[PDB]
Amino acid sequence: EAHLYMQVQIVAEDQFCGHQGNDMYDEEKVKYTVFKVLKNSSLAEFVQSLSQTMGFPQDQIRLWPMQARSNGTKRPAMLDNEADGNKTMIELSDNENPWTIFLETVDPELAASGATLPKFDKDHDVMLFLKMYDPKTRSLNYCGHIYTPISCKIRDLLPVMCDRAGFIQDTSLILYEEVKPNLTERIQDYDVSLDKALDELMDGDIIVFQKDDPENDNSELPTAKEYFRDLYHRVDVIFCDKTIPNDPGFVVTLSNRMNYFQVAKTVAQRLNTDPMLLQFFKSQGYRDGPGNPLRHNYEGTLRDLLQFFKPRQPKKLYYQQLKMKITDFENRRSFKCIWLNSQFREEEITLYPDKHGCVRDLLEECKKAVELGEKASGKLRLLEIVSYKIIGVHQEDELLECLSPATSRTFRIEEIPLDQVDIDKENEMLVTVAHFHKEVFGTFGIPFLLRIHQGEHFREVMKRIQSLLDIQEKEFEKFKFAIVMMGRHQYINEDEYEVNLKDFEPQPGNMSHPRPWLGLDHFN
Amino acid sequence: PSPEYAPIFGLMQEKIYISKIVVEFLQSNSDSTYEDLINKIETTVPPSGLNLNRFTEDSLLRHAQFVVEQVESYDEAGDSDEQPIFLTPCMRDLIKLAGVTLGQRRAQARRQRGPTKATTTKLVYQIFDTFFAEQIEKKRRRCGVCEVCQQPEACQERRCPNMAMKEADDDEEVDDNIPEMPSPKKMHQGKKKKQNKNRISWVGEAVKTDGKKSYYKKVCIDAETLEVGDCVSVIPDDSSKPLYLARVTALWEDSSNGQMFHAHWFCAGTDTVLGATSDPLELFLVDECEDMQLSYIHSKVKVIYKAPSENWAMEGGMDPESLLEGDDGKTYFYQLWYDQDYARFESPPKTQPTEDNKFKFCVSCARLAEMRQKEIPRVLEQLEDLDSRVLYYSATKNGILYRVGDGVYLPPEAFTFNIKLSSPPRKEPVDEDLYPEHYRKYSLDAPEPYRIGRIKEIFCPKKSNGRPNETDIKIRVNKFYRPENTHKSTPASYHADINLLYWSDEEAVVDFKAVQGRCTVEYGEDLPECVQVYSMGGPNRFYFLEAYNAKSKSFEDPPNHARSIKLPKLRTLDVFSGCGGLSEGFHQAGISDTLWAIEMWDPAAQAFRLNNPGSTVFTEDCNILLKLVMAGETTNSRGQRLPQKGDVEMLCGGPPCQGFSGMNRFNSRTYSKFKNSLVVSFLSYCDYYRPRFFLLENVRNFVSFKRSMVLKLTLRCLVRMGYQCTFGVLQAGQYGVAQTRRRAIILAAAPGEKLPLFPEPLHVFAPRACQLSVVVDDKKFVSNITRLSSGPFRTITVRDTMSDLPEVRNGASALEISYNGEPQSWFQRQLRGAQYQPILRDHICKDMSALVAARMRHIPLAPGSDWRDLPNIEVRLSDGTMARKLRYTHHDRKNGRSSSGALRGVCSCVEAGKACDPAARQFNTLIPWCLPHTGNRHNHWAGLYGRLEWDGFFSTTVTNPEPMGKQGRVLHPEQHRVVSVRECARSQGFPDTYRLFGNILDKHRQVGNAVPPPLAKAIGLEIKLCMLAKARESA
Ligand SMILES: [Zn+2]
Ligand SMILES: [Zn+2]
Repeated sequence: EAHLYMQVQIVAEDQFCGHQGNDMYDEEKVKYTVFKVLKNSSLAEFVQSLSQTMGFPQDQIRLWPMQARSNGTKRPAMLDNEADGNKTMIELSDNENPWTIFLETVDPELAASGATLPKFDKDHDVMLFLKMYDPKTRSLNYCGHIYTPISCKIRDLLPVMCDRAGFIQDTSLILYEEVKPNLTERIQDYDVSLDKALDELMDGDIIVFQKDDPENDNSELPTAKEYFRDLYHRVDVIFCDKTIPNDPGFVVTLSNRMNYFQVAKTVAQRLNTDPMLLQFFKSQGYRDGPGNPLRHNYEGTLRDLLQFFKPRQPKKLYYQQLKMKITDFENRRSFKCIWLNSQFREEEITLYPDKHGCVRDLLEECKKAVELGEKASGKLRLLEIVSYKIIGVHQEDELLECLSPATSRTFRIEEIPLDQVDIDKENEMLVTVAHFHKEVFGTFGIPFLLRIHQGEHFREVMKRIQSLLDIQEKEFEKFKFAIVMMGRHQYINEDEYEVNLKDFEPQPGNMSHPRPWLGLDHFN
Repeated sequence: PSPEYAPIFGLMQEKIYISKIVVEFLQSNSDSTYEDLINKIETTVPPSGLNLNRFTEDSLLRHAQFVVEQVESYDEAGDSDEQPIFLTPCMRDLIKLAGVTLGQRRAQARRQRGPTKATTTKLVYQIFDTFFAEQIEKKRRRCGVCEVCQQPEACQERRCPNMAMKEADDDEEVDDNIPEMPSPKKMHQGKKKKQNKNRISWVGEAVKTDGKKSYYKKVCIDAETLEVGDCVSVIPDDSSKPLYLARVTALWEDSSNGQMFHAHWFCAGTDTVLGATSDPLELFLVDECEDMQLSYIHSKVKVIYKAPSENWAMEGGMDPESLLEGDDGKTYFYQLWYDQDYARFESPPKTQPTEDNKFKFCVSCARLAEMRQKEIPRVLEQLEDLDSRVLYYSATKNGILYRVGDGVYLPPEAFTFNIKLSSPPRKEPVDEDLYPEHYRKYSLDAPEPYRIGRIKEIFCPKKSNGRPNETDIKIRVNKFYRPENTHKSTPASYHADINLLYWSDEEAVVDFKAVQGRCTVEYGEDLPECVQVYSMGGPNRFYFLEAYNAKSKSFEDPPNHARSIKLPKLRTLDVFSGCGGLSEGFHQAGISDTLWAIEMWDPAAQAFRLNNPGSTVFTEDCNILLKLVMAGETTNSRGQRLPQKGDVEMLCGGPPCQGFSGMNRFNSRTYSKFKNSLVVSFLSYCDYYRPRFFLLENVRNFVSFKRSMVLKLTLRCLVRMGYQCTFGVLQAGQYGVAQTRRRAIILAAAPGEKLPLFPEPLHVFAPRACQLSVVVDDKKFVSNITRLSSGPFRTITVRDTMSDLPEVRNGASALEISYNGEPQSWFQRQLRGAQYQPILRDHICKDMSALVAARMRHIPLAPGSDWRDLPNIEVRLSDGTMARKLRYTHHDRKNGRSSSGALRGVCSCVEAGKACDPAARQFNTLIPWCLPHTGNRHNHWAGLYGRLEWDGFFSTTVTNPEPMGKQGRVLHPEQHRVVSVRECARSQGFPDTYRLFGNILDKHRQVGNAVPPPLAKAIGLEIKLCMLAKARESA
């Protein structure tokens, strides 16, 4: 019969002291007393059971069912123990569970002296709750509750609030009603009765009061209204570093009504860095992870950044620390290219030079980014390759805006190999080499530049090829060596030793159009 | 050939090949544009024999003389009644670009499938064959200087190409856009003749004795009995008018004047927009009634209210001879109420007479009384009284109730803010060597949107006697600051929501006549939901969060005293949808489920399939589909289930108007082409399926085609078909789009329904592109739009359309790239969506030629800059060829020489009466040769090669961007690329998740052709209002 029970959670008035937020208490920051009770048990049985279990007389406690209101608040409500005493709790709660009840008792130090629970007239009495705001410490102090006739005038309650809050008597007080979060309404007329003074008067409403004192204009929150405003927009954001995997991040309390500059300043303070050396990423919203990067000029608030989180979900925000100022970082051009290492292996790299810089600046960035040879030259170069053929070398003075935006154009950066750094210009010649299976169109493999001497024993070139490649010493044999020019190719016998530059240079004074190149045939 | 002469021989072969390609391409179709010609030329593969890389616009612009001569020679040999092949818009544009003189040499060649038929139903064929009767009823000489004109002896070989071109230009231009053309005056306002009848006497007694001089009767004798409800023909004073027919709504004897009778005039179809196309025996109701004497009674006429059948939905397709029974057409008859101010056809009003006015009620009288009482601004409820003013709680105006607390629209001149608000170089003479074309540079603005306020009190000033003066009502209004009007000024509104408002404390006093509408202004925190839902919840909804202090120029919290059904979706058939802009707009309106669609173009059908998984698309011509439906089949060739009778509920579409694109008076050839076009097929579709709602969209010139004949014939078909029809012109940019494209819209509602009103403008637009009026038969027709160059929301600019897109360079083809940034404006925020981690799609731009790339790289970034700022600087291109400097070899009298004394002419044509000198033309230059060659004749070609303005807008729809096209500027405002496919889609307002298909050009065409969904949504909302009303009626 588990479906026949319900959890009844009792909260006492001692839990009201110290609460700094809206309404009576924080749902998370509170200790309940939970009761597992049969749905068909009567309420009277429950009032008896609680009074006996917690050690009170049944006529010394009052039950105030915790009832939710339309405005989104949750306040104590009225329950009649006598008239309604024979009805079951499951019908009284209207299908609610857990069921919270405020227990109003007499102060045991004022109850041991003989006082009892005052009577309450539903038509003419009201239960007012009193809070005191202290601007100097910026905090709330719970000042208990009071029974008061609806028709009573505020002026007759002023002495009570004063001596009930520990104020010297006849102290001028500023009164507000905390109607709901972000709604604190000042009471302008103290000479009118409570009915007229308080719109939609219900049991459980709370009037906050503070001293009327000039010192408040030195406080950054002179009144309780501004206090509840700043509290309404306060939110705890968890900042996480995108570089650190699964970084739990640190939590900073900020205001929703905050722009980019203030947030960046705060985070930079809690990180001991210059605000400009940080780039932020909004969360992808449903998944947890870095989303769209934020520009430095973003004209928004924190709510826009946290808007796709549920109020239950943790609101995370990613970031990364920069080595350079955020504006220059936003004006960097993503340049994807291929880096050739000491092992003759291709690596994918992405650099962010200034969009207006030159090739020189790119090479300088790569030098700051990479390591050089053991004792090689230490000078790098930039090749432009199309169809696995080098279609150009870019001089370090070329403009970055002058480079082929086409996807067929591949930019390689490579350390000049030792036997290619300084060669002999009128004897040795660098020839372009590429692979191909069967016909010459389907190229593949890693193309390369090969040195060639003068009148050189073509089988020297084949033992050089074998020395470079280094596969087993048979599979080299199926390479078919050809000379390709404008699509034509003539195959050359390896043991004939036919070599000289003239059959590799184009016609006299010719550069602009394709130079003869070496072609290799085998299958991949 | 010899190596020295090899380039010249190659050029000659290139000339031959380009001429051949142009002539076959023009054989293929005769409606292509200049961009289509450029694409066809570029896509052509150069021959193996000729050593040419690829033909580009430079090749065409340098061979224009030869190719145009060859094309003119082609059509100069065989002459027919069909339009000559060189009058095609593409080729006319090409001739206008390069200074080619027409009509010389030619004839150098040395002696060298069916009309089809639209599957029109019986009714539409009847209407068109009926109008076939009147289409047979039937300055700018030859130039005399060109060779053909100078040749001795219009003749087929003597057709002056210049004359034909001027005639074609007149055909394309609107003749004529005269604003006044005064608004039509009231009809039947002239005097009427008096008739000599023998004897006239009452029958019976006075039916109603009002106690005044008026004693009402029922039966009169003028040699013929007349009762209440009988219709009388009256012959007016001869003013080229036919006999008038009016219903006698009341007859009475006056003790002071003679024998009286009140006549509610009918109106013949010839007097309406229907013109001569109307049936002579058909009439319409109007709001024109008048009391006269029975002395002008001429004769008795019998009219029939041809009410629609109870089974009207299924009456389509039936032979009208079967339903012709009986005694028709023999006597006059009426079926539709007509409003001439807005050209609206409605069902007859259902106002009902009261018992006291039963024998006197005039529907015109009741409607006029209701209209007069509704328009008068009156106050409703008194609240409190002062010595000088009296306070009220509510007021009414134009059928709208304003209480205290509702947001109110006010005209921009109603009041001014307390902020200072609007708070108030020249380069040196540029180097004419480095900027040799700056001299050609030289030597209305969009109004502010509606002011928005909040009522604090309604009061009336006490008169001298002390009684409140109800003639004038005063409003006290708390002003709301838009972010635009804040001290931050215009740059503040780049990222602010189009809806955001700032609460103020300054108060203004306005006259209640200045009120233009009610809008709901509300707080942000007191909202019971996210502000996005409230913004999208309903029209005219504004939200404010923080108040603005003018004196401190600061933002604070607003003071406390500032804080306060769904019908089934219609099944839709979308004809000629394309990529589905209209369907997407209706879906966003939440009123339509498009269950079918017709599109012959394969990529558009593929896009429709991708975007609408739950729909069937018939990629066959609509005539075959309609014929199959009539014949009774249930599956097509591929087995897709065709819709049948009653399935279609809303029929929407826009048919191409290529066949009848001319604007001269109709011709037998043109009318024969029209008679079997696609619009007649779409009308036949509406006839057969009898949809509840019918929507025709087209370009603006659809209204004035063939002297408004297409519009008149379509309206006649709709009226005969039993519908309620209206037409209007909508400016797209007023409905949340950064683009000026006027569209003609025809709306039709089934009998028993409510005819939808045209949507009101939302975003204020420049008045130069808001001429929504129409001229038909020397009459000015306006839509029911009441907002004239004003609106609630600010304008949408390019900066709000394409700013956030990541920078890409020319030739980009990466379909899937990352956004790399949060949206920076309201328009892009709405277009992207709510979930935020997508991949930006189709952000690609055309890979232009190297010369074009260099030219459009060297164009400066200053606003409004175009080719006139191009520097004549020798620049290496990407491919390696040389762009030589442009040389000046002549002097032009009309413009004079430069300050440095350098020549400014480019060709011998600058001198009057001098033919263009061959071999004086230059090509492959940074500054194009044709632009200074022919600037003087085309207003210096202003706007060519230009860039978009960050505060401006697109010139028109961009179907295929080209710098030298007529689609306006196409260069990106900052980057050196043309507008991308995604940028063009953003211009039309397409959601970023909308999927396209095909290559880049097909995607561009799909984006260009489709209707902007924000425009479709605004129309879709208006249709939903009438959906509500018809359902609301049920009680
Ligand atoms: Zn009347
Ligand atoms: Zn010329």
